[PDB]
Amino acid sequence: TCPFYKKIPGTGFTVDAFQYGVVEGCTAYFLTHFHSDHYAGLSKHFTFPVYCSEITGNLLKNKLHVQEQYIHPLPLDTECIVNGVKVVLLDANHCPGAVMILFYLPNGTVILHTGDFRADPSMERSLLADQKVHMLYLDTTYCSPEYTFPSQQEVIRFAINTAFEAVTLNPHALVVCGTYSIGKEKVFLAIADVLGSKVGMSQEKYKTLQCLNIPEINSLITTDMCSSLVHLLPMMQINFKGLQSHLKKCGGKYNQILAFRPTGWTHSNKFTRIADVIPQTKGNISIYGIPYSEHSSYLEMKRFVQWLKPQKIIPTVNVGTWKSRSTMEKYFREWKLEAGY
Ligand SMILES: CCc1ccc(C(=O)NCc2cnn(C)c2)s1
Ligand code: NI
Repeated sequence: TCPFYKKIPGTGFTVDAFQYGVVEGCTAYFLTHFHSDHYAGLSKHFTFPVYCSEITGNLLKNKLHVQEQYIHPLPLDTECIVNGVKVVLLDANHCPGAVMILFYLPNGTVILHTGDFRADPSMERSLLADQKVHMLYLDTTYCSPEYTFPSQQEVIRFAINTAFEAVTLNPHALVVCGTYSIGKEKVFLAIADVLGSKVGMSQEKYKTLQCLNIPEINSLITTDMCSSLVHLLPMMQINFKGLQSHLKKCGGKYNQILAFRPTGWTHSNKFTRIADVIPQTKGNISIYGIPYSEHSSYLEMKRFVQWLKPQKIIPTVNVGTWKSRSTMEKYFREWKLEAGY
């Protein structure tokens, strides 16, 4: 059963609704981005039209093996007609190929679905500035004031400086970065750049990165592990056991590992500043957890919503508990009363 918050009223459209079988009345299935909770249910045997970005479409074709005839890529920032309804895709500032969708209903209603997003003031000068939005389907992942984290720029600065210092002190140190999905590519690309190395990785991850339209990508990544001093591994292997085991496989080339685990928010953020972050260490292995977020902080979310002034908000995350729903509704009312809409 498809839940109400994945349906677009007055249309034959659903958003990120691939795990409910054939949805009654659905003429087009939109996919905001290539993350498993959102594409859950898509496969090579899917036979309905899928609307998405060019990058998302590359991944559907190459990773999930969806047939080309059912993939409908749309350009960003461009008015398009889909089954008689005007739509626009906007960059979501999430992972590569992630979009927000503007729907212009035949009756005059305007709906924005953010997908997953990290709100930014640059969105206030997109095609959103042009008109009123009546309903907002909002990524509420971190909709509570305790959720603070630094900018992506500050986090990258910390990681670059940390890696460069360690490897300059010890040329036989290896840097390892964890991953379990697309997104957060800047972490490992920025580190490899400062160290004058390509990033080494599995054939499967290399394949995924080749779908993302990153400029000069052939210059930045490789499957030849031996030529590389920045390696990518599955997030599950970023622990003392997993990393000891990996060091053994490198054949006495290295005698130290420095590893990074990009997480979302962690309770550590309430106490410590990014400058003061320290690793967990065991012998010749150190592990840094760094708060690189691709979702809005509470303050970023509040600013976007108070700017947009929607008439109704429909949360799409943390909808499963009454306590969550009650908390989110209280903040929406606070924001409205403070700003005056
Ligand atoms: C509470 C959230 C809303 C959903 C749609 C709204 C709206 O007013 N749309 C324009 C419009 C005017 N007349 N008709 C029929 C639609 S308000
Ligand atoms: Ni996501």
